[PDB]
Amino acid sequence: AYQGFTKLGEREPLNDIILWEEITPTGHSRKEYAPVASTEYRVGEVLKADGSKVAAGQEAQADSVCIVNFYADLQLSYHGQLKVVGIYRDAELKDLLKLESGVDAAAVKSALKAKGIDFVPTGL
Amino acid sequence: AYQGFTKLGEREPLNDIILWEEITPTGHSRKEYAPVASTEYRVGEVLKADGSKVAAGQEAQADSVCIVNFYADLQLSYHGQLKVVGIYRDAELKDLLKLESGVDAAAVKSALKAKGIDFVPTGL
Amino acid sequence: ISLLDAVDRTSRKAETSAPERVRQISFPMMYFKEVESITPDEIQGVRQPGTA
Repeated sequence: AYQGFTKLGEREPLNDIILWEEITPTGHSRKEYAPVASTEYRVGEVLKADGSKVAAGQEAQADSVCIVNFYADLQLSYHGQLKVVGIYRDAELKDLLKLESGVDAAAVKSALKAKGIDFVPTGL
Repeated sequence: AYQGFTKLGEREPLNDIILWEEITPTGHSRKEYAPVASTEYRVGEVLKADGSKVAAGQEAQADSVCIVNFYADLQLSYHGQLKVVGIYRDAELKDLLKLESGVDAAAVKSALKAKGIDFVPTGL
Repeated sequence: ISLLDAVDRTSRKAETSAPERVRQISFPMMYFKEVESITPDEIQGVRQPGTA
């Protein structure tokens, strides 16, 4: 283009982080979340109890791991769902986390470890 | 002096106390430990977080039940493995346990019960 | 093996050789494990790259 290039972006994360979860007729490791206004959700980000993300100093309040892509513009998920679903009970997930600036990964994992969540070393 | 007899030894316990456990792609119910120097592990011995055995007064610090036989001088398990492992999460084990001197069996059982381990009564 | 020294003949002197030596060693092995899973969530409504 005008400066030679035109990047158009890349694909959002797919929900392949789940390796093992407690299968149950009504769902066991999944809980619904009311999306916070003007908030964007992607697969991997850690959520607090109210539904917001985890900032610096709030690692011990890690509640769940998002497994949906939510858009604040449409107020809908990428699968046409009204609510955000995260993994909070016992499960095993790939180590493809998504944390904001200043968040301690080890502290966040420790909070989820005590809640039954296990992480597998992924690598590249 | 050959005092009459020669006892070559007694067979170390086999890994058969596991009756049921939450088995996943990875070790959901089993965790790894770094062996402590000059420490011998057998199957059915309770370990603390650091990897040492539970002594008198430390019954509430019980972490896991060892399920492999480790040789201190050889520094290898009886399966040719480098690290000792034990069951710490939810599982059902046989009542046969090897505790140290002056260790309250009931206190150890209650500590492991809270983590998720239950002990089926075994009889003979 | 070693060299041999000459001795006198009238005196019936001689010499001998040392025995052999044996040992034993052991080897452990390395264990590798890899796990993967596939779910409908990564297939539903996903465009194949390179296609419209």
